[PDB]
Amino acid sequence: VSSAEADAVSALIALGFKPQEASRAVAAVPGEDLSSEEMIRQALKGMV
Amino acid sequence: VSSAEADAVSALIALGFKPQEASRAVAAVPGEDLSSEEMIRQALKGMV
Amino acid sequence: VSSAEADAVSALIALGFKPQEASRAVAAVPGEDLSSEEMIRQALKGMV
Amino acid sequence: VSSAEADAVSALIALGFKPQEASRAVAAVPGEDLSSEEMIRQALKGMV
Amino acid sequence: RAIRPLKLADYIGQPSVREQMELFIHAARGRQEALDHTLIFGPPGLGKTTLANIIAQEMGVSIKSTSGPVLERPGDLAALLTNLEAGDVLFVDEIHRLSPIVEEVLYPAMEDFQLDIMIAARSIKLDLPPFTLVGATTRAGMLTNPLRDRFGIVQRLEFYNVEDLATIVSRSAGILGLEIEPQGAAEIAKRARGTPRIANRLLRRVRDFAEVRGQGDITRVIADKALNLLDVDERGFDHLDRRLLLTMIDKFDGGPVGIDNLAAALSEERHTIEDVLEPYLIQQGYIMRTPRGRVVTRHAYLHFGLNIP
Amino acid sequence: RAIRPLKLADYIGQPSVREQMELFIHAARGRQEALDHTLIFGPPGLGKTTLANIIAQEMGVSIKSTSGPVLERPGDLAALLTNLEAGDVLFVDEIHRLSPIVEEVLYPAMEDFQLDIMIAARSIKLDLPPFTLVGATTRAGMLTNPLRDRFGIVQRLEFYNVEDLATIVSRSAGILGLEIEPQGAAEIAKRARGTPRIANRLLRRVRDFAEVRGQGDITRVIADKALNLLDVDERGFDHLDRRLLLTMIDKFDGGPVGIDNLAAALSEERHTIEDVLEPYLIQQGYIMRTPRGRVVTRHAYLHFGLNIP
Amino acid sequence: RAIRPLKLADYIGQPSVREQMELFIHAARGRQEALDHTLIFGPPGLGKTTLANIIAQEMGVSIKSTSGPVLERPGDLAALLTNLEAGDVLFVDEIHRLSPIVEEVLYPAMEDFQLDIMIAARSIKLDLPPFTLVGATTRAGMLTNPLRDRFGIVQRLEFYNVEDLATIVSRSAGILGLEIEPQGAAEIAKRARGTPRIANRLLRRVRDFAEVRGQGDITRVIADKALNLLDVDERGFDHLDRRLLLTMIDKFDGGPVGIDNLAAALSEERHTIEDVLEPYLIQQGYIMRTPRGRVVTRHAYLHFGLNIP
Amino acid sequence: RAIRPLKLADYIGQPSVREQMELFIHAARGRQEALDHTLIFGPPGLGKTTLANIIAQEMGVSIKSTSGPVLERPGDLAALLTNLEAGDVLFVDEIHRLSPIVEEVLYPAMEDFQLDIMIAARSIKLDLPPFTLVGATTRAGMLTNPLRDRFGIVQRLEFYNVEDLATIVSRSAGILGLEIEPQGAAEIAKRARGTPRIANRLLRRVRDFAEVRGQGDITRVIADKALNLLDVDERGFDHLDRRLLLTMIDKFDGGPVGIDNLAAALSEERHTIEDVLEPYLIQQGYIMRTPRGRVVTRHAYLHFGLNIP
DNA sequence: ATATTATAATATATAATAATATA
DNA sequence: TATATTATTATATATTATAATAT
Repeated sequence: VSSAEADAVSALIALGFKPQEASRAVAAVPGEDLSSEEMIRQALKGMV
Repeated sequence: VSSAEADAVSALIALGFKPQEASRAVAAVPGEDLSSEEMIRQALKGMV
Repeated sequence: VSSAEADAVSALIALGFKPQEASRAVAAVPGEDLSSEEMIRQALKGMV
Repeated sequence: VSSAEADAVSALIALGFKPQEASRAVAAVPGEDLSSEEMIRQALKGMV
Repeated sequence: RAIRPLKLADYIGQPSVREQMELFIHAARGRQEALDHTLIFGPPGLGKTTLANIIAQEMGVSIKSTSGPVLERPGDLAALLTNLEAGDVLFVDEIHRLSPIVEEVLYPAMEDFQLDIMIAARSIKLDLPPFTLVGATTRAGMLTNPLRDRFGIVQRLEFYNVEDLATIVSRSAGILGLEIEPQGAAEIAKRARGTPRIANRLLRRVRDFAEVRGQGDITRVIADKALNLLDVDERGFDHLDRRLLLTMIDKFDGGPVGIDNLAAALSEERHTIEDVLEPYLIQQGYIMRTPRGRVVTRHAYLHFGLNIP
Repeated sequence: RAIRPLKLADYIGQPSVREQMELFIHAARGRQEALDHTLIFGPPGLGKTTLANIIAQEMGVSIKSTSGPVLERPGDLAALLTNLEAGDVLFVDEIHRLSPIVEEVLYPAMEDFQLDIMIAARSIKLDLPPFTLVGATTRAGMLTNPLRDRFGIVQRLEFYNVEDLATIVSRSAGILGLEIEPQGAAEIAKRARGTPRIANRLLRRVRDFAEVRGQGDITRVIADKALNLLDVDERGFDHLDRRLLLTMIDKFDGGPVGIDNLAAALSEERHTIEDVLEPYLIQQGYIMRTPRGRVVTRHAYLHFGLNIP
Repeated sequence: RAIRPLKLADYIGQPSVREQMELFIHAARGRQEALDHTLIFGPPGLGKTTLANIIAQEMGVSIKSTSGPVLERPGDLAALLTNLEAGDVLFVDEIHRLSPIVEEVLYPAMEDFQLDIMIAARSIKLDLPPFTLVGATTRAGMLTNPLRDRFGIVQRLEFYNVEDLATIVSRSAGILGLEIEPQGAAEIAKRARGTPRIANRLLRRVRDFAEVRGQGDITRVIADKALNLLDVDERGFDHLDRRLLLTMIDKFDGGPVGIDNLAAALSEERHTIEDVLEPYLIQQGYIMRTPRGRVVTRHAYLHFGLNIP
Repeated sequence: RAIRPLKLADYIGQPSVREQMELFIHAARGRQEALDHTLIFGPPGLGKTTLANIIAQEMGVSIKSTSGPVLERPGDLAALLTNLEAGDVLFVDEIHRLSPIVEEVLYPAMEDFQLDIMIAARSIKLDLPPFTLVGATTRAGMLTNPLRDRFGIVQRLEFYNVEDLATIVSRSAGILGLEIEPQGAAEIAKRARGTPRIANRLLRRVRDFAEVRGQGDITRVIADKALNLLDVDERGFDHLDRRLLLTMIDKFDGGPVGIDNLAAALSEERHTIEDVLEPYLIQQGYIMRTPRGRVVTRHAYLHFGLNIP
């Protein structure tokens, strides 16, 4: 977990996603070693 | 109870009753070794 | 759970079935590690 | 929950914003040690 | 003869209603035929349930005059189904105010006198004796048209003219044992806002007022006393109605203008005005709220006799 | 004991549509394959499930009569599909009411009888037995364009032709045992309202009339007596409808009208009018409905010799 | 098991359109980069989704198919974009009914695949993989002008002429193994508004006719008897279409009334009314649209042998 | 690389408007202030977004842009004005579409660049930093005259002649770097319609022939096969304009016609046509504007090859 | 050049359910 | 512990709105 993950959660919430599933998608594929846009991409690929 | 009275009680909860009042309705006017329709008919006027 | 069982449980979850009843129907009728389509068929053979 | 908060809410109500949105905006910013006009200005500068 | 009369000739209602489906059903009864379904509807407070009970009692059949909003459950529905027998009749009030389960359990009854109940589980085939449901609703527009297909007869109600009102009040005063003049009956009909059952209630109230201050006979001064006491004259103008129309003529004088404006002028809730005041005069040629706004005929001005071109 | 044509060949009232459905029956049987998806739409209440049962009889295979609330979830319809077999069929109703998740679930189900479902993402492909998917709604226009385009046959439903209506009235009177006249049958077909159920109600009521007013006999003059004692016009007007016409040409004199003013002056609920009396004459087209007020068309003007602005 | 064409030359109709789109295809091949974003406008029945698939295969890219009405929130758009990757394409239809926030999200996403929407805190810098979004709507007038201007490839999709539709019928019967008389192919091509989806549906109905009533391949006589049994004239008329024609020329004298009134008279949707009417009414010159209403031409009136008054 | 113009020297447009905005910028810089609220009513987007970018480039500040219908609430406008720093540039297109409360809040912005709001009611006094409002709308005719009266700077825009296409060929094709013939550019201007957006499309689309074919021949049909159909007699117009001329000449006889009648004939928005196709077609002398009808000039008759009525 | 108001959407008071400190 | 005390999910229904028109 880092500031990129919390920023991803907040951006998905402000986009309109439900906070619990947005947080689950963020935590499933975190950007610990990669950018926030890439882990947001991988999370958004999670629920297709 | 018998299968006829059990099906009657199941129909009674299936239309909105609760099991103990269905039970005392069956016990108040028990039916004997005939088809279910007639004594469920006197039960439904017996419940009045 | 097996791979076919897990895929069937996820499929019935996506179909709207509750996960508990989906798992029960999937693990009840068929055998172990069989073809996913036919055991999904058998799990969805159940009616109320 | 504050006099400056209530003044900001009434000002945003008079400006056309909803009371619920005004409450959300005044709770979105931790305006401290500031006048009401400047706290409203930084709240408008906050999210955007 | 009672508070509510019994015989059909006691209640000379609408002559079309009094003629059709009364002699017809009187001849058709006794043919070993269960009667089909029937609606009477119209304005509220008109004792349509009393009319249906009357119809049942010249049919001479056991009736359970029921109210729909009382019987929300399917269980009491089935109880009333097993209450009656072959070729009988049931009366329900305000059918349109029911939970849907009522209608989807009475649908097989409408179909083939059938009580289909559910308990893999399987539903059970339970026939019912032949019967009759009569509908007694205020409005049945919100009632579903599968039901409108199932119900075979509808009858409407309307504001009563002064001759039917006069005959009704004379018959009910003879029921009440009064000494009212025919002019008394006419003045009572004019003072009343139609509504023959509610008019009968008003006649009972006026009879009580007259017996308080005198005898059972009704005189024009007593009618004026009752009209001033109830603040409604033979023109039917309510005190609030008279005051608001005086306010409207005092400023716009028949000027066609908007409702919000007049409601703010009168400081009264406009929706309450909508559902109470102007419909009564709207059944007559009095109030004509236009796209431009309110228009009141000089016939209403003839109460005080002042009008402009 | 409701009305039922035993076979589609035995069905009368839409003889052309009977011919195409016989074509479809022979197409399924001669090819010995599952028949195409046939889209059914027309009147809302017509016993479409009964028609599906007749089609099931024609194929000889069962049809699971299902609807929108019956298949509100993809799970139970997928369960029924698994319970379906080769050459079966499945009646579906309220597809417009059904969720789009149901629509995407049924996309491979009618797309060559398959099924695709997902589980990090994984894909699970399933097959389906071949059958005849049945889609019937009250109005087929709410269906999505790609799904109806992917669908095959479309069948429109409607009330019968006037000759066909008279033939069906004659058949029902023979079923009812009435000594009907072809002139009376044509009279009923003129008053057929577009509704065979209400038409059969009219046959019942005039059977009552011929029992009580005739000597158990039905002629043209007996039919005219029955439909002069009742609300009658060969188009289908009522004294409800005549009153509406008189007010519409009387209050605002053939112009756009305010619905609140209509309800206040007419003393019926506007919802009842627009649900019962208005839609039939809108189907007759004798009114035009504007966002500023409904105006009758030239039929009312010629109906009473009135001019056109 | 589908008969859906998947070739560039399969949709040989609109040859100038096909040549220009081939030029764009070879342009994208020579570019080896991001394509210009595409908004094709064209009424259905033409296989425009099939066209998008065919050009996607000519790109050698995977295609995902959805529509604007399906999407409701730009997060769904972002999910779809993440599912797409480099060398992909997304079929989108009816983009006019869409949330605007989707449009401001997609402005940088079609500028340089960018997304810089706000989360204050850190905003996203989502630069998507290289893949070009395309649109395949019907009418671009109801599309927004900024989206119409910003999208590169725009093209009209039109109904196919008799030679191409007959060739399509012949080649589809070739895939079906069936044999068609060239005159029968010409008559079915000049019927059905010259649209390949409806042409294929008619081919299925005619081959079912030849399976039932015929005893072999389809000739001109067999096809003509199929159209007569289906009540299809040289104009390709439908029973509902003929009913609308009768209402507009008889009830309304050409029908100078808005689409709302006629659609309610049919009790059908505005969009259903228009997408039935225009692709054959405009091409035959039987009605134009006025602000008073879609009034029919003199040609439509004289089609049924009726002289203009 | 951005092919769009960055500096005012890079800008291509009306020389008169260019000198006018040059002297406005010089007057603003001589006062050591940003440019005041300049009203630019004319073609939306064309020379307006670019003009706002020019103001941002000359002032050297960040720019924020929005639209008229986007700003539904005055609070959003106040929020963005508070977010706007000193001297920043604001671009709002379709300024005539603001709700009047938005304009009432906006009036102190071009009064004295402060939030001197006029509003149980408290006058909020927010520190509003000075900013430049690029007032963009279709025309000043429908503008509210307090707003148009309060604008310190007023100017106009017009559709450009062939000089802008020549300057585009001089500048952006050099930015493109690929060879373009001068007479080839002149024959490209046969369809460029004097539009920078169409010129950008043509610059993107001339390369299409270059990448399909490596020989690189340049002929007139080679330049036309990018849009292979000529869609015009000469000089700019398209298939939509061809349809417009066909419905003026063949249907409306090229004479007077109701504006809504022609709009419904086009089956398109009157405002869209009047903003896009009408002013340019009027500029080349193909239509004159008359209130009694939209009549076409001599060019429309002579280009069509028919006599002038 | 105002209003008005006849049809069209809309947003929340009132129904419900699910944790949670506490004698 | 089970119970009153907080959360949070629909559902009509009194609102807002527009157009087109007399005026």
